[PDB]
Amino acid sequence: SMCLKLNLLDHVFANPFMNAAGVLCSTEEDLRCMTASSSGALVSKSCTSAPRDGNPEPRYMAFPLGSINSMGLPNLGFDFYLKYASDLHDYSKKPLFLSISGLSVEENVAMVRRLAPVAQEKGVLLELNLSCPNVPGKPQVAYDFEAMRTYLQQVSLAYGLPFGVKMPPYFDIAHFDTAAAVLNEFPLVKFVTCVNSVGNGLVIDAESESVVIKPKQGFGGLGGKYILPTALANVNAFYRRCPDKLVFGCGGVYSGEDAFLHILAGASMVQVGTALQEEGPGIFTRLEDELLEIMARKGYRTLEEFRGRVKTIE
Amino acid sequence: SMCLKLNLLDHVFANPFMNAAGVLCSTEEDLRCMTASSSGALVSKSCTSAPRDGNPEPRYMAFPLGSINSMGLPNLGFDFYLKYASDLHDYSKKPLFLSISGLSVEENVAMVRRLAPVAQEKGVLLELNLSCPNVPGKPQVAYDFEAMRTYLQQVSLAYGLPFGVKMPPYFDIAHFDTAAAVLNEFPLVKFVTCVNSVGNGLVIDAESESVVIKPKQGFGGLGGKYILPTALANVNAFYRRCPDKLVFGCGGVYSGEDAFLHILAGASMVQVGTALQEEGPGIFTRLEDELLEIMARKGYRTLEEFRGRVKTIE
Ligand SMILES: Cc1cc2nc3c(=O)[nH]c(=O)nc-3n(C[C@H](O)[C@H](O)[C@H](O)COP(=O)(O)O)c2cc1C
Ligand SMILES: Cc1cc2nc3c(=O)[nH]c(=O)nc-3n(C[C@H](O)[C@H](O)[C@H](O)COP(=O)(O)O)c2cc1C
Ligand SMILES: O=C(O)c1ccc2cc(CCCCc3c(C(=O)O)[nH]c(=O)[nH]c3=O)ccc2c1
Ligand SMILES: O=C(O)c1ccc2cc(CCCCc3c(C(=O)O)[nH]c(=O)[nH]c3=O)ccc2c1
Ligand SMILES: C[As](C)(=O)[O-]
Ligand SMILES: C[As](C)(=O)[O-]
Ligand SMILES: C[As](C)(=O)[O-]
Ligand SMILES: C[As](C)(=O)[O-]
Repeated sequence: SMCLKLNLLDHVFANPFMNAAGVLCSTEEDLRCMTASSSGALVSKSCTSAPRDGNPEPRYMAFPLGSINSMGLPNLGFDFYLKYASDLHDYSKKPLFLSISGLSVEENVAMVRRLAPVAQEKGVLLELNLSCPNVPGKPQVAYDFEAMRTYLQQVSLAYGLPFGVKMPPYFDIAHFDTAAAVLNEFPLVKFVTCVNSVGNGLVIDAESESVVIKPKQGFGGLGGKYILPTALANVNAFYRRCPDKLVFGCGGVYSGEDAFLHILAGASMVQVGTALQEEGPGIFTRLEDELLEIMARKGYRTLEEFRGRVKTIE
Repeated sequence: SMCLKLNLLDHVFANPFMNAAGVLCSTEEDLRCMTASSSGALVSKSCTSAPRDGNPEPRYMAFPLGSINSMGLPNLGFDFYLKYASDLHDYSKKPLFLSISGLSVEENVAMVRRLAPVAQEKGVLLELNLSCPNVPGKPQVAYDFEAMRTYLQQVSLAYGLPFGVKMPPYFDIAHFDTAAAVLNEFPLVKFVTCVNSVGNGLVIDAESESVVIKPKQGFGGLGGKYILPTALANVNAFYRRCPDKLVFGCGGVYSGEDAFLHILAGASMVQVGTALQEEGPGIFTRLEDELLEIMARKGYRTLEEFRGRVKTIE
């Protein structure tokens, strides 16, 4: 109660909230809007070496229970986000994370080598997106554990500084164990963000008998209400398996209560995607007020009092 | 004159609706209740060779958006379900499916060897559950493609008659492609039921700060509203990839509209889990009336006029 400020990764944050990568963070306008908001931090749109237009529209739709997207990695290119980080962002306002999602390991290594001096000079933080396009005959990198171990080996070497990793959801305990073990081989991986969208859902409109996004025959990643228990499970699974890392929660946050659950499950930062897309950046003042109210009601004065303290039965 | 009738797998169904395995189907009382209902078919609780008590309670909980469970395969044992199939079920009322979920390939083989003559004589239909664990610390069988191929080879050889398979959801296009390719190696796999519960979610209660089920530190499979776009994607993905098989839809059905979406995605039968657990078997008359109303509004007279006809954009 009182104030939500916290310290992590050799930075100070006013509160644990931030946007999820890809939401309100693609253009200079969007990054300035996130900076002006009451969020504790912001993350940039995942970038590639070159600018991309992304997929044809419609490519995002939202509904009462959440959203579906197949954006196709539309972004202004790494040079722009790096310039934002190195010249434009006002670090006095809040910390900045830069998300990178190159289409190959080599692309990622090349970007991280460029980011490193800006990281050292300005304190921009790297979130490596371990989600991928479809390559027939090949699953996304975080779903291929030896591939994942390679990327991280090369990035760690190339980058040489503390970073984090944006994960897709897993649905199987053995996968939790294997994925966490991979991540725990890398001491430079200081945070784990759980989760990216639940992959390849399909929303159909009954009146028109049609899928609602154009790309990929309507198939796209799900966010929002649909995915909150999945997200909670991933946050908690990695919190338990990676005691020497931070876990950032992402998925299904619409209220301070939802944020409270993510923090109980183990989240240090709490990222907001769908709900921010649909409500706008005003959501951050609401979420902070709601979280402080729940804390006050419960007698909690700090996040640390309850982070990771979800109770099990017997 | 509109009609919900189907004729598949050598059987006639009054309508496409049935329970999802595990819901209202464990005991003789359950089975007789499902038989008495308006459903077009029923499926028994997934069985093992020996009776099982399942996991400690609480092991199922439901909420406005769906359910979580870790039941632990509680069942009366194979001999009970076989007896029900052989001696007790009134086939004049509707078709019966028997679900099996042995804990090893050998257990499944033993069961289907003994089921075969009753399948031939009485027409009971086998649904093989491929979300069984096999070796603990390995993923569930359907998430291990080699194990899945082995189970299907062995069961095909032992059983020798058309059967179907119950699949977990997949979230990666590469997995849809691999999984369907595996299935398409087995000509006796005549139907594919998509989907089982979305694995290892975690529901947390904010007031008590506690998980809501006891087993597995609160981790369990998700059903209900959470999972409908995941279910639809899997139904459509297998419908497109397995043109010589039927697809049965399961997941997130609460209304005739939800059923209509399943059917547009490619579903033949439509199974009802969570919603049936919550509402009871009266749900089947409501689903039939609701589906018929949508069909009337659109001018459709039979299910075939729209099964699989979901539209894509462009
Ligand atoms: C429109 C849109 C674009 C996104 N783009 C990215 C991205 O560039 N990088 C990434 O890591 N995740 C991206 N995501 C995933 C979100 O960061 C987040 O993991 C997901 O939407 C789940 O959170 P939610 O339930 O709050 O929406 C995107 C999501 C949306 C809805
Ligand atoms: C209480 C409970 C028990 C279940 N037991 C089984 C089972 O024995 N075999 C099986 O194939 N699926 C089982 N399932 C999964 C359901 O058949 C179904 O695939 C899942 O609940 C998703 O459908 P829904 O959204 O309608 O709940 C069970 C589900 C619940 C809720
Ligand atoms: O040609 C296509 O249809 C297509 C479709 C999807 C593609 C996806 C990628 C990787 C997406 C990474 C960024 C991202 C996005 C996104 O930008 O679509 N959405 C999301 O929910 N999570 C993310 O991490 C990269 C290329 C893609 C290409
Ligand atoms: O006692 C054990 O060591 C033990 C052994 C094997 C176990 C196997 C399972 C698999 C559950 C299959 C049935 C099933 C269930 C279930 O009965 O829990 N729930 C669900 O959502 N889908 C299903 O398909 C679940 C729990 C199991 C526990
Ligand atoms: C707020 As926008 C269209 O740049 O994500
Ligand atoms: C157990 As207390 C003082 O947070 O209600
Ligand atoms: C209706 As029951 C407890 O046998 O699933
Ligand atoms: C024409 As067909 C339903 O047998 O693929």
